[PDB]
Amino acid sequence: DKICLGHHAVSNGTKVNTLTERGVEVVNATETVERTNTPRICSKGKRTVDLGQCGLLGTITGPPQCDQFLEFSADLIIERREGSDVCYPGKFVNEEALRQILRESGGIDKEPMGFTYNGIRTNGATSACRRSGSSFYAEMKWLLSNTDNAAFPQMTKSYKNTRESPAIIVWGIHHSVSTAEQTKLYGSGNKLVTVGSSNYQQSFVPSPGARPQVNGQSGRIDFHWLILNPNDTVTFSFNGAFIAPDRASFLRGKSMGIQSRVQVDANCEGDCYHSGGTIISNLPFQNIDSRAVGKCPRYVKQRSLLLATGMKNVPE
Amino acid sequence: DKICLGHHAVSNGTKVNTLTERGVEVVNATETVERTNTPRICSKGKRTVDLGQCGLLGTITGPPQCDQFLEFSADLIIERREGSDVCYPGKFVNEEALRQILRESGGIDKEPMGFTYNGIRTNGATSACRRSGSSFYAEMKWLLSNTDNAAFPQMTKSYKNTRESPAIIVWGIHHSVSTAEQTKLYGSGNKLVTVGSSNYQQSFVPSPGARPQVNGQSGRIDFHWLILNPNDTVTFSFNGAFIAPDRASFLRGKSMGIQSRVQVDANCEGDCYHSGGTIISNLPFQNIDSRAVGKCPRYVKQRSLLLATGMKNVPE
Amino acid sequence: DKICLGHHAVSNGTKVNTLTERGVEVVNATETVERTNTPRICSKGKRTVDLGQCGLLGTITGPPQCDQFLEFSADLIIERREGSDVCYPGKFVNEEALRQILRESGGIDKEPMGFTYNGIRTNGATSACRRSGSSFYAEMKWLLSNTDNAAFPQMTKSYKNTRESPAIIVWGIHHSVSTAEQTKLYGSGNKLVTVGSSNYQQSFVPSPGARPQVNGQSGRIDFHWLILNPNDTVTFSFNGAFIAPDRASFLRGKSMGIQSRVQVDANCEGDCYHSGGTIISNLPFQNIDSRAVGKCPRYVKQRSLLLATGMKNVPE
Amino acid sequence: GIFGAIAGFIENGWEGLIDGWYGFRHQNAQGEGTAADYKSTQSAIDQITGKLNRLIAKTNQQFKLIDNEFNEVEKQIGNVINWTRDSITEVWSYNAELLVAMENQHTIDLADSEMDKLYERVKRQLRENAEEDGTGCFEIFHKCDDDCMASIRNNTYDHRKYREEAMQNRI
Amino acid sequence: GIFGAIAGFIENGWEGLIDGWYGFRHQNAQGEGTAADYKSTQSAIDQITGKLNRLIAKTNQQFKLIDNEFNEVEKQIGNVINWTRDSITEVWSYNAELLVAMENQHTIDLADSEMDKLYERVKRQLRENAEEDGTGCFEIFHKCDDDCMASIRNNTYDHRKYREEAMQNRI
Amino acid sequence: GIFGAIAGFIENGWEGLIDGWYGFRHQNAQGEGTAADYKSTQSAIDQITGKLNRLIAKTNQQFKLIDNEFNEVEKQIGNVINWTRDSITEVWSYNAELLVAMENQHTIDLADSEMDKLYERVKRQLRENAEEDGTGCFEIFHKCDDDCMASIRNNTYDHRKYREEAMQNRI
Ligand SMILES: *[C@@H]1O[C@H](CO)[C@@H](O)[C@H](O)[C@H]1NC(C)=O
Ligand SMILES: *[C@@H]1O[C@H](CO)[C@@H](O)[C@H](O)[C@H]1NC(C)=O
Ligand SMILES: *[C@@H]1O[C@H](CO)[C@@H](O)[C@H](O)[C@H]1NC(C)=O
Ligand SMILES: *[C@@H]1O[C@H](CO)[C@@H](O)[C@H](O)[C@H]1NC(C)=O
Ligand SMILES: *[C@@H]1O[C@H](CO)[C@@H](O)[C@H](O)[C@H]1NC(C)=O
Ligand SMILES: *[C@@H]1O[C@H](CO)[C@@H](O)[C@H](O)[C@H]1NC(C)=O
Ligand SMILES: *[C@@H]1O[C@H](CO)[C@@H](O)[C@H](O)[C@H]1NC(C)=O
Ligand SMILES: *[C@@H]1O[C@H](CO)[C@@H](O)[C@H](O)[C@H]1NC(C)=O
Repeated sequence: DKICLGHHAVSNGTKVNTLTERGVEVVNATETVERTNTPRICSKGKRTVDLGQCGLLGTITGPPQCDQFLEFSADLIIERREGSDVCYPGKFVNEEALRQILRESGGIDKEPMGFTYNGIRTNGATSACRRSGSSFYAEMKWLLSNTDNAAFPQMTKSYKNTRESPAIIVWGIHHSVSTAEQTKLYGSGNKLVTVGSSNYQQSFVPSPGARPQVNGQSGRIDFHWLILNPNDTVTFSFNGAFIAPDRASFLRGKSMGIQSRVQVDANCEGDCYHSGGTIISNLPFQNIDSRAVGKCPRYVKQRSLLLATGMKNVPE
Repeated sequence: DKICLGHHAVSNGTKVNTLTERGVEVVNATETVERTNTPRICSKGKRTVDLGQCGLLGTITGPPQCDQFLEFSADLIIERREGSDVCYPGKFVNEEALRQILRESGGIDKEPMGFTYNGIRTNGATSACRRSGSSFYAEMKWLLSNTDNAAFPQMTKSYKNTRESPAIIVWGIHHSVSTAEQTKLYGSGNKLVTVGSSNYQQSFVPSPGARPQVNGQSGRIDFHWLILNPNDTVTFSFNGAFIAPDRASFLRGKSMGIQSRVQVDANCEGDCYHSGGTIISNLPFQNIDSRAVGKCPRYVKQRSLLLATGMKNVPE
Repeated sequence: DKICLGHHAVSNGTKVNTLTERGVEVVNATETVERTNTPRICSKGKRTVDLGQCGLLGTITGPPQCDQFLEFSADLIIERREGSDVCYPGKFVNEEALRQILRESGGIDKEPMGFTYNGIRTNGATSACRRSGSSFYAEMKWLLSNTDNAAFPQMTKSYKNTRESPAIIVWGIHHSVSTAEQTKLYGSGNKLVTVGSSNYQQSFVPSPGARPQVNGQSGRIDFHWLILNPNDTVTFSFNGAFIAPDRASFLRGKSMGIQSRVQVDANCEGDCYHSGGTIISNLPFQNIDSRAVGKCPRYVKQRSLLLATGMKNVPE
Repeated sequence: GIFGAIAGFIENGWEGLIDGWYGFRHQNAQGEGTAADYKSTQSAIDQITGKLNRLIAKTNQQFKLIDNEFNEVEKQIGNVINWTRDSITEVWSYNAELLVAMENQHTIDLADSEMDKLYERVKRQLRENAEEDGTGCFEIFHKCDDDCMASIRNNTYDHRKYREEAMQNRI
Repeated sequence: GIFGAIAGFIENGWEGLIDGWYGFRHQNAQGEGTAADYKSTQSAIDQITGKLNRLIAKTNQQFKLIDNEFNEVEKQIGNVINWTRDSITEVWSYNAELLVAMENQHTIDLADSEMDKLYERVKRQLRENAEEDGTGCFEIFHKCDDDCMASIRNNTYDHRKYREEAMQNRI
Repeated sequence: GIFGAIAGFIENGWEGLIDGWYGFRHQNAQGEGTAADYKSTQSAIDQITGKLNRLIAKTNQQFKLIDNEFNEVEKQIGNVINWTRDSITEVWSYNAELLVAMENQHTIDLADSEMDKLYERVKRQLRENAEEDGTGCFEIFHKCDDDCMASIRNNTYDHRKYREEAMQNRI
């Protein structure tokens, strides 16, 4: 008569790695690295704005793509490859800083600066910016000389920011296809746009010249911007070739901005996003996308790392 | 008769965390994360310079705030919120690189460049920069045309760096409120300032225009700088709108620069600084300020992490 | 009668560190941090290009040093202190970005842009750039006015990238010693060079002025560049002070670029390089050079960390 | 490994046992049988459970874009971002594989520990009314029935009762 | 945990004992008393002391400002700096919380280890002149007076002295 | 340390033994001699060998220049690069020094474990035909010749053959 002690085992162990050996059979194991993507922007419970064809920076200038996004409000902003910041061709100076501000802004709220204008025209359109026919950036104003070749009376305009939040001010500079048509639009002569607001001083001159056509247009508008802090003034000193800000934009709160190519889906909750979807997982690590943003498991190189949840499996 | 073995215990254990359990009672523990700030710049034993109202970059140009700091020498440089780099309003181009150079310089030592001048004025003051009435940047020279509207004779001046250490050269560019008074100060015409060393080339043009008043002044000086290396020349070709360097600055050694809002205290020694004081601690980690500089415990998110220094506490 | 159990030991243990004590004697240990440099560029089995006196950026413009490197092809590119990007003195704007592109390019392959020219000369040489007497950048064109003071007919030229890979476009801007000799070279007047692709808009004006002599020359050319993506055009509108691209450069593949002061050696294989040689080692860490590149052991501060490969050494 | 029990002096384990991790197999008058020790099984499982709650855990620290997949950022800052991200990836890949190996060493050796604690808890019940067979059973040198067996398995067994019987059964 | 002693076969410990960590309680002719084993206590403390000198330690690597609390730096480089600092903070918070848990596991189980080393250290002195009680004392089956007690506590005790006596007292 | 054997109850070891790590020294009729236990030696070495293959290993992650030793990069981005590189250097110096200390603790205590496993494999063969001397030998209370010795060393030894013989030698 005797009594034996023992431990359980199985016919099918899972192999794991240790400090001293590779591929040891243990009874049961569980995976530590997430490999399963879910190919949608799992947006349940969140105020979501999908910009589609509007580019993020269009929200402040107002090209036709962005007419319903001029005063959006969101917890989650989604950028699309098809989006475009622009109707008349051009680009933003210091552009990715502005995007990073806007992505986390929780949306923007516009306020007029109410600039009035004596002695020029205020209303230049273009076929690139089509609404009812030939139009222009909604939040800005193509400031022209009265009549063809007429003088551009050297002007100044100021805007103080009344509000308790900082403001995004943006203006434009027009680069005409030629020195000839720089003259037809804003008269002759060296044309200097200068800009300063207390803790910021800078200045601009157009550069007319030939560039290849984009949206049927060989000219360019480059946009500039500055953050005007509460109770500070900005003065716009200029003599033409100046696209002028109609409205200043203010930030609403906090948000999360992402770039994606998959569909929004309000049936699932997630907080870790990448461009091919959402990483839904309790696991500490992931091997799906190193540029995943939000609240994410850590990206690691390994596709798998099994963590033992049972004893060594020793069969006969 | 028998003999029993046992181990000590207590009525009041400290709870700690392990790889397998949260909150196990152990006999004694000690904390691993520092939470106690000490709200002073504990500066014992160190050559300290508190700049107060002088801005770090003022030490190079010489606004009245910085008159007693033009040739300082220190192990520890302290920057204050009330400090200002400037008397006539303006700014430094590429300014935070210069600050980072100056913070670790162990102080500066000035040397004249002895520029002499034929055919202009040398001595423009202003009500913004007040010593005995209207003055100007101590280390610089407001270079004017002889009389109102007179020509600015297009000049050149060179300075070679005799010394065996590299030099900080700085010049200015004046942006007059209007094109009219750009003319009253430095005559008519396009105003071109260009500057080059042998391994550095760049160039500058003023931009007159209206900007809002700061220290009663609607004009601006922006300053530029380059590090001239031993045995090379820098040449200043210019025709007006030029604030000129009287003296070149040289670096003394090594220092530690911080930004703070608390008081100096020579009664305590420390090496880990932040803006609200000093972190004095042997502990490996701290939860006080993630931007603490010097020689610091590592910042972690957790406010507490107790490390066991005794056995399991098992009472009855 | 009895039986004893025991374990081996030795007269000379190796001291190691543990979680609980410093310097416990163990039987045998092995080193974990690599200290041994090998002072050669271990290049066995790799297509190597040692640029010697040619600077990496010279491969795009073509100064005499770089005549044998205008179309190189490599797995490993080696940069030398004696290298120089330049014959007529000057700079690349945004220069280290271009270097980082070229270092990993696996070499470049040139293609003509075949620009033709009506109404100017095409062929300015100089004493700084000596081949058989006065020459110039091989890949570029000193575009001059017909005769001294003659007009520079304001021109435009375009190049489209036919090809399936992106192209490196490069142009120059000449800064004449004086406005006087700016006129002798390209006639009088404001000189506006403007440049835009579709995905890029920018513009340039020369800045004549005095700077100290380098290679007997007081003038400067600064070079600019843009990446032209497949099936897009770049247009060059200009009226003088313009160094023009003869050929566009294309990237071949992948490479590894390093900077070094030691000799190539095809007798040894390595993948971890620094400027004083090659780190050949299986060890996980190294204490040789924190800026080692390639596939390297991790740099650590400690000079030594011994890992026990045996039991406690207990002698008598 | 390390505590000598599993894959040690108790060569191979029991595909038979399905109610727990550790157990008793007896051979007495009535025959062979098996039954699982819930108390050591629970001490193992809940230690393993502790590990899983520590690692199947959530960062609440948010990271944002500093990069751009559609309009690439300027290449110098682009290369610093990629250089930094790659360095951080190296750290976490190292941490992850070291974490999993470290806890696997501890898990395996923690299960091995929990049975040597089981072995030597009964070797202590049966005083010297038994000896160790060597391969992890106990030679009971006296008679023990299905009620005397569950006497051991639930930690009631008195050894003084059968001390008499056993001392001369062993000679 | 892991070596079976503390919170194992030695149920609960002694708020009484205060000259050390581990100790002997005897009940003999004259009665009860306790006294602490300095040598096992010292090896515990001195191991714990090693850990503290390794961790209560100062980096001599200096870090400087790349940032600015008064005049914010330009926002692109600002966001890269914050992104980098946040990533490093995640590493050190992970390292710290794992370091403390890892060394806490080792501290607790090293203290349990130092008692099983104590236990099976006298069981080796008392040869076969005692047996296991089960709950961490030794039933001495012969006489031991207050000088025979300090005989064990200071590792002099000869067992052949009372071997004669004990062998038949156990029958 | 921690399993009580090396630098414990077997104080000091044998510069003599050179064919292995662990071994038997006997003193019987024919005299003294020594011989090395190949299985425990192999189980130690091969575990240490596992550690070395895990650490003497190559990253395949390539890093490039973001810096410049000949023409220094602009000073702000220069300072961010150096700030970042210094921070990661701190991480790897910490990881390295903790890795080596952690594996040294485990290596040392792994060798000590492999001997307590050796001790108590023999104490279980020799059943009741010997006792523990206290300092790591077995007093064999019966006669054992050079064939009785290699009987133990090869795990053949039956104890019932000398059970009769030991039981009357021990009184
Ligand atoms: C295997 O492990 C996982 C995690 O511990 C658990 O969810 C699952 O139920 C386990 N299965 C068994 C049979 O133990
Ligand atoms: C702004 O200006 C008004 C003065 O009319 C004042 O009431 C307010 O406190 C100022 N400060 C801020 C931060 O708005
Ligand atoms: C508790 O631990 C700390 C740090 O190890 C020590 O200074 C203190 O003396 C300890 N107290 C006791 C009672 O052990
Ligand atoms: C600098 O200039 C002088 C020339 O007279 C010379 O003595 C010195 O060696 C030069 N070189 C350096 C590195 O200072
Ligand atoms: C480029 O243009 C040609 C048009 O002739 C077209 O065939 C080709 O697919 C385009 N795309 C690329 C990537 O070359
Ligand atoms: C940085 O890495 C991404 C992928 O993570 C790659 O697409 C990108 O091209 C890299 N940066 C540059 C400048 O190429
Ligand atoms: C970076 O973090 C600090 C606080 O740590 C914050 O004040 C600052 O605004 C952040 N940077 C930006 C660009 O917002
Ligand atoms: C950055 O570190 C490198 C190498 O450690 C050093 O040579 C360089 O001087 C440092 N940065 C600056 C701006 O000097």
